[PDB]
Amino acid sequence: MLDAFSRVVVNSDAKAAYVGGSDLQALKSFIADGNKRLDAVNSIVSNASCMVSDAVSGMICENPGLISPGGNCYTNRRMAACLRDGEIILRYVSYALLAGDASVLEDRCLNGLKETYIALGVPTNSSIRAVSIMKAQAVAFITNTATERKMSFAAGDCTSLASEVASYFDRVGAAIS
Amino acid sequence: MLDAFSRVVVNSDAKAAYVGGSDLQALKSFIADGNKRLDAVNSIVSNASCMVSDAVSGMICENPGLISPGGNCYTNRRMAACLRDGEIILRYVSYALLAGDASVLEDRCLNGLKETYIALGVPTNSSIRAVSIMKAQAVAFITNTATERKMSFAAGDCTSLASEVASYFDRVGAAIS
Amino acid sequence: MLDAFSRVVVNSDAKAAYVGGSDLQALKSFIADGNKRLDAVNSIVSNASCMVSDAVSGMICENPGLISPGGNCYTNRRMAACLRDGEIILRYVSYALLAGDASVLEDRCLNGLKETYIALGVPTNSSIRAVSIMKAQAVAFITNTATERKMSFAAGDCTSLASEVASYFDRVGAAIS
Amino acid sequence: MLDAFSRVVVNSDAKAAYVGGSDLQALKSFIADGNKRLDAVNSIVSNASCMVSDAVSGMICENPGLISPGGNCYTNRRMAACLRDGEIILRYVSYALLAGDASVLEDRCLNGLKETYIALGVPTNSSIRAVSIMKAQAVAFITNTATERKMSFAAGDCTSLASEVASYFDRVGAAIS
Amino acid sequence: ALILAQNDHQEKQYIKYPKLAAAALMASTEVTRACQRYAVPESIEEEFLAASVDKVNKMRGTTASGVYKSSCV
Amino acid sequence: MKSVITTVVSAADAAGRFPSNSDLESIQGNIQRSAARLEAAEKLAGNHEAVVKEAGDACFAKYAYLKNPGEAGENQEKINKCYRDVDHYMRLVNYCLVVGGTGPLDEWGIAGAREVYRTLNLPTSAYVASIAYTRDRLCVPRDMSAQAGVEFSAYLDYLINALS
Amino acid sequence: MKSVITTVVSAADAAGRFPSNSDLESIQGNIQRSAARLEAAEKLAGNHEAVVKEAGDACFAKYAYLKNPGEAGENQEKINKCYRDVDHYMRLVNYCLVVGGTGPLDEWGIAGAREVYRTLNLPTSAYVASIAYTRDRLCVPRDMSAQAGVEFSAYLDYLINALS
Amino acid sequence: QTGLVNSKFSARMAKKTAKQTKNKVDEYMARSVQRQYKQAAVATGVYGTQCTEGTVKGAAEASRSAALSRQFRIKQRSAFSKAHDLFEFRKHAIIAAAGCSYEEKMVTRFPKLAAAMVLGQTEMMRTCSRYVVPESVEEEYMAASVDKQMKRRGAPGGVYSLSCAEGVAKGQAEIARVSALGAAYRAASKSASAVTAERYNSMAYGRVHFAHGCSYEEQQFNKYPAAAAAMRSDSYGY
Ligand SMILES: *C(=C)C1=C(C)[C@@H](Cc2[nH]c(/C=C3N=C(/C=C4\NC(=O)[C@H](C)[C@H]4CC)C(C)=C\3CCC(=O)O)c(CCC(=O)O)c2C)NC1=O
Ligand SMILES: *[C@@H](C)C1=C(C)C(=O)N[C@H]1Cc1[nH]c(/C=C2\N=C(C[C@H]3NC(=O)C(CC)=C3C)C(C)=C2CCC(=O)O)c(CCC(=O)O)c1C
Ligand SMILES: *[C@@H](C)[C@H]1/C(=C/C2=NC(=C\c3[nH]c(C[C@H]4NC(=O)C(C=C)=C4C)c(C)c3CCC(=O)O)/C(CCC(=O)O)=C2C)NC(=O)[C@@H]1C
Ligand SMILES: *[C@H](C)[C@H]1/C(=C/C2=NC(=C\c3[nH]c(C[C@H]4NC(=O)C(C=C)=C4C)c(C)c3CCC(=O)O)/C(CCC(=O)O)=C2C)NC(=O)[C@@H]1C
Ligand SMILES: *[C@H](C)[C@H]1/C(=C/C2=NC(=C\c3[nH]c(C[C@H]4NC(=O)C(C=C)=C4C)c(C)c3CCC(=O)O)/C(CCC(=O)O)=C2C)NC(=O)[C@@H]1C
Ligand SMILES: *[C@H](C)[C@H]1/C(=C/C2=NC(=C\c3[nH]c(C[C@H]4NC(=O)C(C=C)=C4C)c(C)c3CCC(=O)O)/C(CCC(=O)O)=C2C)NC(=O)[C@@H]1C
Ligand SMILES: *[C@H](C)[C@H]1/C(=C/C2=NC(=C\c3[nH]c(C[C@H]4NC(=O)C(C=C)=C4C)c(C)c3CCC(=O)O)/C(CCC(=O)O)=C2C)NC(=O)[C@@H]1C
Ligand SMILES: C=CC1=C(C)[C@@H](Cc2[nH]c(/C=C3N=C(/C=C4\NC(=O)[C@H](C)[C@H]4CC)C(C)=C\3CCC(=O)O)c(CCC(=O)O)c2C)NC1=O
Ligand SMILES: C=CC1=C(C)[C@@H](Cc2[nH]c(/C=C3N=C(/C=C4\NC(=O)[C@H](C)[C@H]4CC)C(C)=C\3CCC(=O)O)c(CCC(=O)O)c2C)NC1=O
Ligand SMILES: C=CC1=C(C)[C@@H](Cc2[nH]c(/C=C3N=C(/C=C4\NC(=O)[C@H](C)[C@H]4CC)C(C)=C\3CCC(=O)O)c(CCC(=O)O)c2C)NC1=O
Ligand SMILES: C=CC1=C(C)[C@@H](Cc2[nH]c(/C=C3N=C(/C=C4\NC(=O)[C@H](C)[C@H]4CC)C(C)=C\3CCC(=O)O)c(CCC(=O)O)c2C)NC1=O
Ligand SMILES: C=CC1=C(C)[C@@H](Cc2[nH]c(/C=C3N=C(/C=C4\NC(=O)[C@H](C)[C@H]4CC)C(C)=C\3CCC(=O)O)c(CCC(=O)O)c2C)NC1=O
Ligand SMILES: C=CC1=C(C)[C@@H](Cc2[nH]c(/C=C3N=C(/C=C4\NC(=O)[C@H](C)[C@H]4CC)C(C)=C\3CCC(=O)O)c(CCC(=O)O)c2C)NC1=O
Ligand SMILES: C=CC1=C(C)[C@@H](Cc2[nH]c(/C=C3N=C(/C=C4\NC(=O)[C@H](C)[C@H]4CC)C(C)=C\3CCC(=O)O)c(CCC(=O)O)c2C)NC1=O
Repeated sequence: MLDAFSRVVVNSDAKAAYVGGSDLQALKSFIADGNKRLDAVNSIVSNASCMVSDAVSGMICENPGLISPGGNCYTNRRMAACLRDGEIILRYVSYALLAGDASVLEDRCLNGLKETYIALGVPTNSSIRAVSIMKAQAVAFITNTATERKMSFAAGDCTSLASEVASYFDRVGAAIS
Repeated sequence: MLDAFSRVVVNSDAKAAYVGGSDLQALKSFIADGNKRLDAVNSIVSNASCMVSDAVSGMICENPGLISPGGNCYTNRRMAACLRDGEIILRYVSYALLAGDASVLEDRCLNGLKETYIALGVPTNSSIRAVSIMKAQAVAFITNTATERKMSFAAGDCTSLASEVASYFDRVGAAIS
Repeated sequence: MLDAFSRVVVNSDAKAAYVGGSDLQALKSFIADGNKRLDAVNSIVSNASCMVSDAVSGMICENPGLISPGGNCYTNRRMAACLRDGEIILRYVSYALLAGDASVLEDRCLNGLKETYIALGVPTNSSIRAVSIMKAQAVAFITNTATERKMSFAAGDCTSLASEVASYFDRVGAAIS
Repeated sequence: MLDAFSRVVVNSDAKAAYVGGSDLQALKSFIADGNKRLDAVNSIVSNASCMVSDAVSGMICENPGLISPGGNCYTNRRMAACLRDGEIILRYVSYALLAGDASVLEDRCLNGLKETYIALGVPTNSSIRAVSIMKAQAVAFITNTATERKMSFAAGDCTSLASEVASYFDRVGAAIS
Repeated sequence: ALILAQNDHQEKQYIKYPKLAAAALMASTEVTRACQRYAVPESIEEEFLAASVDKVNKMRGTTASGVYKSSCV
Repeated sequence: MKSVITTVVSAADAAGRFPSNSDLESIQGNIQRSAARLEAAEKLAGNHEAVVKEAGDACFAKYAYLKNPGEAGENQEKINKCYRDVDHYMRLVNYCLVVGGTGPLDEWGIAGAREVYRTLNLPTSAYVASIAYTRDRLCVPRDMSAQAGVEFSAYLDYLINALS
Repeated sequence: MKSVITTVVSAADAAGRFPSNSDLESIQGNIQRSAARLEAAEKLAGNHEAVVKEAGDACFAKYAYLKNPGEAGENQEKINKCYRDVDHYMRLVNYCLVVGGTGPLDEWGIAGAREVYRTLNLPTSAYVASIAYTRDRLCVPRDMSAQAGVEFSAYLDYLINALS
Repeated sequence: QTGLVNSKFSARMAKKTAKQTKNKVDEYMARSVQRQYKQAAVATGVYGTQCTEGTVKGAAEASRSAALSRQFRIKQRSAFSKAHDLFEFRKHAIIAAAGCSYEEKMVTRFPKLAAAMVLGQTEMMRTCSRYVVPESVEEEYMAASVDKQMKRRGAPGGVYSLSCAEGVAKGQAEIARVSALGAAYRAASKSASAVTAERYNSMAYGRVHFAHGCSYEEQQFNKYPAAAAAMRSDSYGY
């Protein structure tokens, strides 16, 4: 994979230039809030197994056709697989939030997953909603406005990292659409 | 197109034999009850408009998540595009009942209906329920056993055509799955 | 296509909520800062023909293998197409910056652009360089740091719109990769 | 496997006690010499290519019997494997210096190796003279007392790190001889 | 032809001369091969999606009563 | 064990390479963060008999149904076996503060837990109330330091996410 | 690429597991020692044209036989390609001064380099004199800071350790 | 003309589309990786001891016709079992092609490349279940315990799959006996230098493909590498 450090390397490799002092100030500011990246992604992984139960059951109670007989979440093998990929997508978004770039997302998770859900009969219109509920939950845990659990963080601003994960779940939602 | 008179004539053309009276025994029996079959097809066509309203609204009341957002019959364009193909299936099994052979069905309506419903995201498990209620509505109209509107008919047995039209509806069901 | 107003409507349609007072804050500031968006598009579309020649002359002088005999920018039949696709992308990015959403960019242009440039033999690792020069010009013309032409603007800040068009050329860069 | 931080866990799990103030003096000192330890591994990763050639040719200058026909350095295939496994045990002791314990040696190097070397026709007398000569090459790099190559470092005593690798080499040179 | 004409001289010529605008559509769908006779579906689910609108297109090849018109022969 | 040290040696053994400066800089994270993850080490080890008693009954306060017969809290030696299990777990949480990673919890408490608790009729939701009561009773400047309270709670809700 | 991040994100993906507190701890090492190699980067990037003027002729200092006819450095434009050749390797070690691993080396500088030099007759045993000349040409308070020199020299003799 | 669903007489769009060319590039990397993984077996001019078909003149040709029917049964898989074969071979090849991002890049595109590498990389460092003969019944009962759990997805719900099946014709399965009985002897009568290269590579195979930092699973693999070489991917139902 790559990260936010190696993203400006392979962009400068295309022009074969040394990364001087001019373009590293995007990464000089990145290591200044490297504690903030760890203080944001720790809120996700501590509530990771409770976010996918908050999202799949939020998908069922908004769209009850999946638990109809014959439907995509009716056989108890199938609900076990739907909760299996709830924590795979939440792993790979938190991989990309930790690395700072989404380059781990469209080669190990999002690569071929659109045609896989088409070939399995997975309803992708309700599968956006299971991702978008995780988008509203990861943006609540990072700015600590989650209305059942608050954590202990130093005061400041984290809207720059609230949109870092909000642009990653929508990268998942645009690739399987 | 291969109808019931022309299904047997390509079987004899696989061996180049003259079709004889050992093989017209299936055909002269078929032309003898042809007044019953024309009494059978007319009972479907004269109730054909509400029969797809009897079935697609039967599909919604069994599974209310199709009209839910994220369902594939949610919006008013899509319910119009489901009632449009509610009646194409009933049009193409009245084409196979009048022709006495399902080789107008497997090539002019279902040659590629499997991958069409896959690539559009149409759920396969609910289109079985859209067509199986029309299976139970055919055999109530063939056998004159409709509990809300019975039609006037000449007396006699008609149990073969009810088995034939039910053997057309499962070929719709076994291909779109 | 969809635009920036229709992006939050189809997000509010999947949950079937009304457009409330919390999701309209992204739009009611999109109006007031959208008067700088018309000043952002008009700096790009005024310099449109000389931007696409700035890029592919930068592509030939960095990759001189395209003007090789048999190369992928050898003839004037091929060089007219490389100046054509250089300005198809800048036409569609200027639709994406003007609408504020990337929806019009990646359904008329980018869906199928990857396997097209495989099937023609267009080199990916130099067309990445060609669109990245057009990335570097659009982030120069919007904040008016283009070093041989300044344009008249009211004083203020446009690093939100400078990052939005920088988020659109790498969507082309993620498509053809 | 184990390490140094995991050794005080399994020493405390050997009686199911806790890890309190009794066992922490070896571990609160371990972070203080961690910058000595990370500078010791950086010394040994710098020069691994010659110090296997210092060892496998110093084995030659005291024992030329393997270049004698029928030995173990007569074949150019076999002389690669004496160079390939001269550095694997050097790679495993540099693993052990980073781990603070020789736990990776008794499963990935030591166990099986005596039963290996009987089935190859390995001279066991060549085993002890190879490791003990590069033992003195190892501590010359650690204590910076290498008499044809010097290095820049931070000042302080380092014989505790020289004795820790001296407790590793007599393990692997014992059982396979 | 009014919505593929570029300038207002061309859309004035398409209004006064109705036989010109018929072969103007036959100009644009031959220089850009957007006919059915050049349509190659890449897959079987796109072959069936082509046939979903040909059966609507054959429905104007007959009249509203059901008699075959002279346009499709 | 899975620790900071044990990951990068297995990554270099997978590549067949010496520990380079990517692996060398991982142990640099055990220099600044091990001053705070070991600050909460002896606070648990010096007070392990206090946390087990007034959180082990908080299992039984939320679930008082176990005192009926047929259940797990039906006699006193079963309750004496019950306080041993959360004393086992907070020993393992202290074992993972001193190791840096989540090794001793994974190798000794979580692996195989989902097979024993289903057959022996032991509710894992009754386990998780005793674990999670220690999380929100924890005061940030009083029980330990500020960064140690983030560190000790982060290993605590991993076990909640392990059992659920 | 091998980095500090890209090892532990690939190591945790081997078991399909979440980023544990071990994995956030390795990122903390890539902040404090990141600024040590960062001020070595643009100081190398601001002075890259003067190192290759001293590292170029150093390969022809102790091996002056390259300009003999019959070898692969006989004409002037191959020496200009030889000056181009070391500037790629000094661009690659500028990249690992940013990413903190050996990522842009082991796939872009060593992978295939053992076979393109054996097939085009360029001596690797003489090529490593150009890089190792720059190793002891390092004045640790005059070039840059002190702790940049303990890792910038470590990347260079890694490249000595990779070709030979 | 219109489409084939209404009033036509011959099947059309016989043209090399994008998916056929994607299958055509992926078959060609399968004939390159299986070329390159056979280069370690036949490294000198002679064919090795383990590149053999059979012993009986009718049994060497029966190895191909079994394997030509074996590759049809991977094609005959269900849509759920194809997709679970798709991503699991993606995961086991990044563990195989470990240290390179370019070698990781190629397998994520090409899907039959993933089946070609992780079958051949198992047979390059000989971590297969056929090539290992355990030295005693101590190591054998460790090896006989693990593969019965690997046979536990040959019957997922107690009914057999097609992937575990070896008999395709009348009198077919008896050649499948004696081909593996001769393979068990040739692995036992292999060279002494190769068999201790087998145990060390198989115990290095299981610690990175299935252990993943577990101290217990690495300890049994270092004690019993014969059980490590019986460990395979779970996409193989057998
Ligand atoms: C049914 C129709 C229905 C639900 C079920 C429920 C699901 C839901 N919840 C949110 C918002 C949040 N969900 C969160 C998840 C959890 N809360 C917790 O504290 C734990 C960790 C976890 C459950 C185990 C969180 C943190 C939020 C944010 C607010 C907060 O502080 O709790 C949504 C999103 C709503 C939206 O999209 O606007 C949904 C669907 N809600 C239901 O309506
Ligand atoms: C699927 C992987 C299997 C499991 C699990 C299993 O126990 N056996 C596999 C399938 C299977 N095969 C049979 C019947 C036969 N199997 C034979 C193969 C054996 N012969 C060999 O040379 C080897 C390699 C060591 C093996 C395993 C043979 C021969 C037969 C008999 C065929 C015949 O005589 O016609 C069965 C049992 C079902 C049955 O009807 O016998 C199963 C489950
Ligand atoms: C926005 C997401 C949050 C918020 C974040 C902040 N966190 C700040 C500091 C901070 N966080 C940590 C812990 C972090 N470092 C690690 O090494 C690991 C795990 C291994 C973690 C989780 C540390 C060490 C620090 C530095 C200060 C301290 O010692 O506690 C922070 C202050 C800026 C800074 O100093 O870095 C902010 C703003 N705060 C918020 O208000 C929202 C909710
Ligand atoms: C759950 C929120 C969804 C849903 C999910 C289902 N997925 C099913 C199978 C399946 N899921 C994935 C996704 C995941 N696994 C991976 O390995 C990776 C990437 C590395 C990802 C993203 C895959 C690949 C598969 C196919 C393999 C398999 O079957 O395990 C599934 C079962 C279908 C069936 O049994 O026929 C379901 C139900 N479906 C839903 O309704 C919501 C939207
Ligand atoms: C309703 C009971 C179904 C359902 C139907 C939908 N079909 C949609 C499009 C569509 N439907 C067909 C079926 C039919 N029309 C034909 O012309 C032929 C063959 C000659 C058949 C069998 C086709 C081919 C198509 C694609 C072409 C088209 O647009 O008509 C559709 C619209 C989806 C959308 O707008 O995105 C719906 C909703 N879907 C259901 O959920 C139930 C099971
Ligand atoms: C220049 C930046 C490239 C390059 C371009 C070439 N493109 C060639 C054909 C071609 N290009 C496109 C892309 C573009 N045209 C469109 O109409 C649309 C979407 C509306 C897009 C994105 C298309 C579709 C085609 C096929 C149509 C055609 O025949 O022109 C082309 C000709 C190849 C040849 O003649 O052999 C070239 C040279 N190629 C390059 O090397 C640079 C990177
Ligand atoms: C004895 C084996 C050696 C020797 C070792 C010492 N090293 C000392 C300090 C030191 N080394 C480093 C760099 C190292 N730490 C890291 O985190 C990384 C990579 C990420 C590396 C390469 C640092 C940062 C330090 C601390 C001082 C500084 O900032 O430079 C040292 C001083 C004692 C101590 O710091 O505890 C010693 C004795 N020195 C020798 O002379 C022999 C050869
Ligand atoms: C939730 C909504 C909902 C529905 C729409 C129906 C759908 C429906 N209809 C029938 C069953 C039937 N449906 C019809 C169809 C019709 N009947 C007529 O008299 C007309 C001619 C025509 C509508 C125009 C017929 C003829 C039968 C057979 C029984 C009968 O009505 O005589 C059946 C199977 C037997 C049954 O349970 O009734 C079902 C599920 N049921 C529901 O629960
Ligand atoms: C070898 C050939 C070669 C070239 C032709 C130039 C082309 C060129 N210009 C720019 C960089 C740029 N190029 C332009 C383009 C233009 N400037 C204008 O004012 C006009 C509108 C338009 C020329 C008609 C602009 C606006 C920038 C940003 C900086 C600036 O000019 O202020 C870049 C990207 C940055 C870089 O890689 O250096 C390149 C490749 N450079 C080369 O190496
Ligand atoms: C028979 C043939 C023969 C040789 C090939 C050499 C090889 C050799 N070198 C050393 C001894 C050593 N060998 C090395 C290795 C090296 N030294 C360096 O400066 C480089 C970094 C690196 C070469 C790449 C080191 C560091 C020592 C310790 C002493 C020192 O060099 O300062 C020893 C041990 C001496 C002893 O203890 O008796 C031997 C046998 N000597 C021989 O008798
Ligand atoms: C003959 C020797 C022998 C072994 C070496 C193991 C190896 C092994 N583990 C698992 C099965 C498993 N292995 C683990 C791994 C672990 N579980 C933990 O508690 C740790 C964290 C980690 C060990 C380091 C897990 C979580 C499962 C269950 C999920 C799975 O199937 O992978 C399986 C599949 C069949 C089964 O469930 O048994 C096998 C063969 N089993 C054996 O029979
Ligand atoms: C290793 C972790 C660690 C701890 C948990 C504490 C140890 C500790 N202190 C208290 C005890 C206490 N803890 C608090 C603190 C608080 N109570 C509140 O209502 C506030 C929310 C919060 C202040 C921030 C108070 C006020 C008491 C005394 C009252 C009580 O809980 O019995 C208790 C429970 C009752 C007891 O046994 O005394 C424990 C286990 N020290 C440590 O080193
Ligand atoms: C069809 C696609 C395709 C690939 C993706 C590669 C993958 C690949 N590489 C090698 C073989 C090799 N692969 C490498 C490459 C690397 N080793 C490293 O240590 C670096 C991290 C990495 C560069 C990124 C090297 C150096 C060899 C030869 C020695 C070895 O096997 O390690 C082999 C075995 C053949 C042999 O033994 O030579 C295969 C299948 N080859 C292909 O045909
Ligand atoms: C890389 C070099 C390379 C080779 C030398 C050949 C290796 C090879 N594979 C098979 C033949 C086979 N090889 C396998 C593969 C396996 N069986 C298992 O149990 C494991 C899961 C997996 C790796 C050992 C299978 C399933 C067959 C067909 C059935 C069989 O004969 O075993 C045969 C025919 C002889 C026989 O086994 O009966 C040969 C020579 N293939 C190669 O790719």
